[PDB]
Amino acid sequence: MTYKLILNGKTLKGETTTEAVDAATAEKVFKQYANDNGVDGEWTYDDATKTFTVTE
Repeated sequence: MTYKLILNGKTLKGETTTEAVDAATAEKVFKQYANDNGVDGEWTYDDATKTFTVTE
């Protein structure tokens, strides 16, 4: 299934998508991806829209 991530960094703003067998895998992929971009904040997930949102 396709999961979408919205990035609301103070200076980093963007969005991206990825394929994952379930949301549990999305947490590891987006979390590592966000870490590689130096993004840390509160993580929220919407099962209805399968969209992960992180706010710094």
